[PDB]
Amino acid sequence: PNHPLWYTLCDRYGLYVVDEANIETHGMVPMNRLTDDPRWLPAMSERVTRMVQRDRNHPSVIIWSLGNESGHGANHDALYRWIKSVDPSRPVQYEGGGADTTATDIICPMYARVDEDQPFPAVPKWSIKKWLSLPGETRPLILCEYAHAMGNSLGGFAKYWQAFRQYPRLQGGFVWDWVDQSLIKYDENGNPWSAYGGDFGDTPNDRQFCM
Amino acid sequence: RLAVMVLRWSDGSYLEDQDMWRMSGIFRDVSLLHKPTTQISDFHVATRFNDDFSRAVLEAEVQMCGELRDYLRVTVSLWQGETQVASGTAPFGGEIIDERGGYADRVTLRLNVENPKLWSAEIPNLYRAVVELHTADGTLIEAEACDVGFREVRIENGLLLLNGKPLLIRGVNRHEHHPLHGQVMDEQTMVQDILLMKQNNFNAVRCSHY
Ligand SMILES: *[C@@H]1C[C@@H](O)[C@@H](O)[C@@H](CO)O1
Ligand SMILES: [Mg+2]
Ligand code: NA
Ligand code: NA
Repeated sequence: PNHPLWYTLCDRYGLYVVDEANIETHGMVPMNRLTDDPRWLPAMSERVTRMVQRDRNHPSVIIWSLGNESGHGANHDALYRWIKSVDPSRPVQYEGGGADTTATDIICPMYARVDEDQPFPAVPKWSIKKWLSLPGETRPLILCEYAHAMGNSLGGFAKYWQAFRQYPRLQGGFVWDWVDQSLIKYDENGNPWSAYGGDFGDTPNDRQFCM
Repeated sequence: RLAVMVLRWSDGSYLEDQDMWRMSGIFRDVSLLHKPTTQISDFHVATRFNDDFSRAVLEAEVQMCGELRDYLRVTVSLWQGETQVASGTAPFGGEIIDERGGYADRVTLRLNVENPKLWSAEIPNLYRAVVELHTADGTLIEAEACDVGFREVRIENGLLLLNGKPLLIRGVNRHEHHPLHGQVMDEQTMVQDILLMKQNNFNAVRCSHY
């Protein structure tokens, strides 16, 4: 959840908002070790429920998100249903555990390509065009992350937009991402420079992957 | 002496506007069939399966014309080559279907078949079903027959399945056309077409358009 003023500004300037619970357990093995554990359901519920209680009157918020990269666990299904019960006015989405689980109203993969399948075991990234028509699938597809804008990037951005326009149920996506997470450091002469992972003696680190 | 006046054009022509040569005449077989007064007038064969196709029920509905009699029976026998795998015998008289009763001139035989050999384009396993119309005490009145292929065709969850598996149709449309004989078909040409199709990895044909 963002600083409260963000929603006020989005209300007034006009931007559709995905409001997302502060739950990411990416580093667990497997990713859902905590989110499938009922002992962690209380801590998780509060991150979802208090978000909804705070932000539910903002018109700019059109979709709730259960968090990010926390696999798919039974705790997601419970909280998915909690929101659906308290606020039927907004769809609920969540990408974890394969992007099309029982805990999401929207097929919301990250970095599924336009035409090319990536058939990972358990959590494949289908071609977005193919994903829509998988046997029994009926939901809209909006990528929670796509077109990874790292450095000299956005090759093939037009391919996504051609597909979005051609396919009714391909309803766009959220680019990753808006702003480089570089930090300012100063040299011996007081001249500013842009710094990334590892530039603060921080270790282990992941270098420029924050930009 | 038979006399046949064949019209090239009729009101039927309005329903026969296929993209093809417009011809006319007696272009398929003519035959004489002799049936007894008491006769098999129709029969339907169905094959239904359990979840893994390890068990089947062959259901054969048989209809007769002629005078109904208590001594009349139908036997449906199922053969795999020279081996009879199943058989059932029953007198006529279907189940009650409504307030007026049932079909007294029909009977349905149900035959259990364990581990049936399934039909497909990949392996066209066939059984022979023989339908015997007879007196109870053993006098055959007539027999009819057909080849039987145990297979299930269904659409489930958006997929066309054959015996539980999704088909990939390698198909072609085929007209009944011969450069010399026009729209008259013969065994040799048919067989030639089938061998060529299969040799070129086709598994399916559409009877365009008749
Ligand atoms: C589809 C119908 C068929 O009869 C042909 O007319 C074909 C075009 O050659 O289109
Ligand atoms: Mg036509
Ligand atoms: Na679209
Ligand atoms: Na990153």
